[PDB]
Amino acid sequence: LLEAIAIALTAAHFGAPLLYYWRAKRWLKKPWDVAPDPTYRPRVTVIVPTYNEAPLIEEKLDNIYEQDYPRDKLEVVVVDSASTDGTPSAVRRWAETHPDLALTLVEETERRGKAHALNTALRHATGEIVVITDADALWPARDTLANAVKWLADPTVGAVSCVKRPRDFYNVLRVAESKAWATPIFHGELAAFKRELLERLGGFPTDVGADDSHTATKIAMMGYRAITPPDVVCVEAVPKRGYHAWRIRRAQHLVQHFAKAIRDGKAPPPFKPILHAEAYLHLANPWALPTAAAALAAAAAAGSLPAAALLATGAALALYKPYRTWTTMQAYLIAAAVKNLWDKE
Ligand SMILES: Nc1nc2c(ncn2[C@@H]2O[C@H](COP(=O)(O)OP(=O)(O)O[C@H]3O[C@H](CO)[C@@H](O)[C@H](O)[C@@H]3O)[C@@H](O)[C@H]2O)c(=O)[nH]1
Ligand SMILES: [Mn+2]
Repeated sequence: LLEAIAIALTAAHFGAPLLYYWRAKRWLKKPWDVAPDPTYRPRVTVIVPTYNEAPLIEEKLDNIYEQDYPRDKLEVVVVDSASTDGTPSAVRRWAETHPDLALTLVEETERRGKAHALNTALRHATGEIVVITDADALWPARDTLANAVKWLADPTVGAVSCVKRPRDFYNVLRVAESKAWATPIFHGELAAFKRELLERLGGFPTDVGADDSHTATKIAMMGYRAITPPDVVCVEAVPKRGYHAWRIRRAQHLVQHFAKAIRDGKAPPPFKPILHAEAYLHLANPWALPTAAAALAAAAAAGSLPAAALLATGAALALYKPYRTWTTMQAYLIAAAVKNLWDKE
C-alpha cells in the first residue's frame, strides 16, 4: 500500500510542474501585448541598498556609471544601513572620481532590513522610474538599463525585471507568465517600478522577504503588468560560501511571499491561474516529494524490494543534473517552510 501512495505522490509531484510547463509553452507562443519604446526617456533613479559590500560596491558603481542611458536623466541613491566595514567610505571615493553622475549617499540608524532602507531611499527618489539593484549584481551590457526602460513605456506596464542567464524551464515560466499577464517572481539584479505605483502601495513592506516579487505581484493585482522580457538580461550573483544557506534564505523569501499573496484579493482573471500555479509549486508540491521518499523507505526497511528498487533508481537519477537541481530545489523549499514556521517567535 505504501508503494501505491509513493507512486501516486511521485506522479502528482512531477506532473504538476510538467503540465504547467506545457501551458506556459503555449502562453509563450502568443505575441507580446505591449511593446518596448526606444525613445521613451523618463527620469530614472537607481537605488543600491548596501550592508558590508566594499569590493563589490566599487565594481557596482563602475557598472552603473558605464550605462549608456542619458546621464542627465539618471541619478543613483546608495543606502548603507549603518554598516561596519567602511563601504560608505569607499562610496564617496568612487564619488570623488565621478562627479558628473548625480548621486546621493544616505546613511541609516543601523540595519533594519532591506525594505526599510528602500523606503528611506524612496523619499530621496526623483525619477518616474525607480530601479532597485543589489550591490553584488553587475549589468553585462551598457544598454541593460535602457532596455528595461524601453519596456516600461506602455501605460499598462507597471514593473519590469530581468531574465537571468549563465534547466531554463525557469526562464520559460518567467517570460510565459510575463506574456500572459505578469510573473510573480522578480530578480534583485534589476527590479524597475513606476514610482507612482510604489507611492500608491506605498513603499515596500517590511514583513515579506522577497521585496521585489511582493511589489511586482501587488502591481499585477492592481491591474498593471509586471514582466521580465527576454532581452532585459542580468547574470545571477552567486555568493560562493554558504551556497545552500543562501538558496534556503531565498526559498524562505519566496515561501513567505506566496503564502501572503494568495491570502489577499482576487487576481485579474488572466493572473489568477499564474498566481495559484506558482503558489502551488512553491507551497504544496515540494511536500509530496519527501513523503513519497519516506513511505518508500518504510516499505523497504520492512519487507518489499520493488520499493527499494525505486529508491535506488532515485539515486542513480541523482547522477544526471536536471533531476539533481530539481530535487535539491524541492529540498530548499521544504527546509524553508520549516525555518519559516519556527523563525517567528
Ligand atoms: N541598506 C541595507 N541594505 C541591505 C540590507 N540587507 C541586504 N542589503 C543589501 O541588499 C542586497 C542584497 O542583500 P543580501 O543579504 O545579499 O540579500 P539576498 O540574500 O542576496 O537577497 C536579495 O535578493 C533577493 C531577490 O533576488 C531578495 O529575496 C532579497 O530580498 C534581497 O533583495 C545587497 O545589495 C545588500 O547590501 C540591509 O539590512 N540594509
Ligand atoms: Mn546577493
